[PDB]
Amino acid sequence: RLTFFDTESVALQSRLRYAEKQKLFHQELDRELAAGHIASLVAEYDPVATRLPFQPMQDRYRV
Amino acid sequence: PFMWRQRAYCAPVPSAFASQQGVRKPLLRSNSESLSVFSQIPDGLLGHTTSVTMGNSDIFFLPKPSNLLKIALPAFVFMPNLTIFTRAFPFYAHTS
Amino acid sequence: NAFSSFDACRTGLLKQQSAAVENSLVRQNMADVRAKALFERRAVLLDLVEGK
Amino acid sequence: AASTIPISQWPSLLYAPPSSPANPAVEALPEMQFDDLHYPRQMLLCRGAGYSLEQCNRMAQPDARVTPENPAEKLLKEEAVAAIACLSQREGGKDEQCRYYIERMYKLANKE
Repeated sequence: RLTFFDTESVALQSRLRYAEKQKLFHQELDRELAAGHIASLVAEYDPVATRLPFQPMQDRYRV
Repeated sequence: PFMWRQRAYCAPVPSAFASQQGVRKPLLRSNSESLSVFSQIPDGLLGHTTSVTMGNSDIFFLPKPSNLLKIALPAFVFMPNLTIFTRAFPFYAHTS
Repeated sequence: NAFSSFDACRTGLLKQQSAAVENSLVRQNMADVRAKALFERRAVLLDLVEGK
Repeated sequence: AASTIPISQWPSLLYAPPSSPANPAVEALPEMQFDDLHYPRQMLLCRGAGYSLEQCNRMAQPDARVTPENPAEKLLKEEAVAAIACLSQREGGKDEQCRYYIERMYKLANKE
């Protein structure tokens, strides 16, 4: 049967590769959206608050 | 990508804000992955589950004692006789 | 025609960042100086306080 | 007769509202606009060009990307001016004193 009477295996392999591409696309997209959500916090981020009173600001915190 | 504090479904999971954890698992994940089935779970045995088949269980056996009976019984007609008046069948089938 | 608007918005954002840093530094320093003065005022008032 | 509109139907209610004696232009409801970012964007662009606050405030102009003007104000000009004259004379058209002009305007605008 498998040697002479099957196309379902090939069709399913093709469909599963398609599914893999779809899965990874959706994954990357969701990751991108979450990264943009986190990027929306860079405006709220204030690197001056890391300064200690009567001390200079550090370039480590992206002046 | 427009209303971040109002769209929580498209936002990262609370494990992403925590800044602490061969190949590692990814650090950033969204809640929108909840709308996909095979995001986290694997696709193993995806196309082989509709192939596990099970047969029916009906037995077509019934003893037919006619010695108990001495009368005929009615019987349905299942289809119209096309071997007779074949040419006229569309023309008389609607009558009675 | 597009690069002009892009560069303009870009430099605007940079100026915003610079101004924000400067203003935050100034505000922080003013607040810290005020707090220090309040601390010394508290110190002198605790030197003047009376009771047991 | 007037049945409740559930919350899922409100987006359709905003752009296809029910009938009133004073309806809006449903065909123009997607064209109503008023930018709250107009002047901030203008200021940002000018400060990036290199101007000072006074120069930016002198160069500032109000948004042209707003809701379009009613064409009736340009097409029915004389009729509207006459109606307003009648209203100013007859106390807002009390007891049907500007019905002449209002009916002429209505016919001109509606055409059966």
